[PDB]
Amino acid sequence: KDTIYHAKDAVQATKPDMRKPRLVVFVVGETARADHVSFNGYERDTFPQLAKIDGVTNFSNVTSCGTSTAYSVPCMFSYLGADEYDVDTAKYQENVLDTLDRLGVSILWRDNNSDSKGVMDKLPKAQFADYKSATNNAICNTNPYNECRDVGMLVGLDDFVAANNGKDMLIMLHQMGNHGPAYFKRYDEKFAKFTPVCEGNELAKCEHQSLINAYDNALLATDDFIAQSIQWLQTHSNAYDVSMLYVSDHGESLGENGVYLHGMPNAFAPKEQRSVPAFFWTDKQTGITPMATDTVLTHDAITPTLLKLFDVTADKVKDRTAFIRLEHHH
Ligand SMILES: [Zn+2]
Repeated sequence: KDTIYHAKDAVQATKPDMRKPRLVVFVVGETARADHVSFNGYERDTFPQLAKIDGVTNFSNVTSCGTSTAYSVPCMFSYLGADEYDVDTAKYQENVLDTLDRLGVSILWRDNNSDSKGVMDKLPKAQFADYKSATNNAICNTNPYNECRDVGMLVGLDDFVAANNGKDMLIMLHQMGNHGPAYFKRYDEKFAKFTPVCEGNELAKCEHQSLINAYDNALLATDDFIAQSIQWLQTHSNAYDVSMLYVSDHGESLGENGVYLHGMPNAFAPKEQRSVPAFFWTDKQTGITPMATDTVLTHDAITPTLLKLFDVTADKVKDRTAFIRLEHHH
């Protein structure tokens, strides 16, 4: 059925022929809990590599719109926001990627998780790529599970940049991340830092600490992946204004009250399934300023953040809080 406009008024204020083109990576995370992030108070150093990079802002109060991939991911790109979002018609609404594409931003979505849950469906098929495949993903033979790794989504991104030379570009990288129940499969051996590790599929039967250890090892691999995504962006910082946004789709229960995994209806899902990390990084020269770390934020902040990163105004989100500020220091 027809696309419902939400941002027919949208205007891009500046074009990449008159200022530096902009190149952004949005890491769409998976199953990561805010309270297992070092920066949020967790006693283990689960993000050591991000800790070494200047310009990373950690957001300590971010709540997901839902508890599953199918519910959260479309809402993350929505104009409706969590309070009026309808998962069953999301696919036919104009979303933020539709707006950016029709204003001239080149969109790419690589997926090592599942798929875009309808978000990419109106855009050309070539702009979505399945990186769960060992033909597309060159980093699947580093572990005994033969599991394709998130970092494999960075291979060959330079081909995309070259094919879109001088244009604005937004690249979504959809992580496997911390998906369970088999946390121990989610990371290569170099990240097996917390030990012993639950390597059984029935989580209630593992010793609790061993379950936490596997989960935290998987976060170390995500810390690595985000750090390498920033390092990749940094190779383009002379020609492009580069930024990286990370937000997880939802959190995870880890045995509290005997609850495991996620997906529970929002009305009674525990807070562990809704409190998510978010990080924002930008190069010094972009002029983008992050919001305060402790801003009360939700998935509703993503769409206005993506629009602002490309200098796009849309009436529908004019009052929303974003991850980045409206005011610019000169
Ligand atoms: Zn998920």
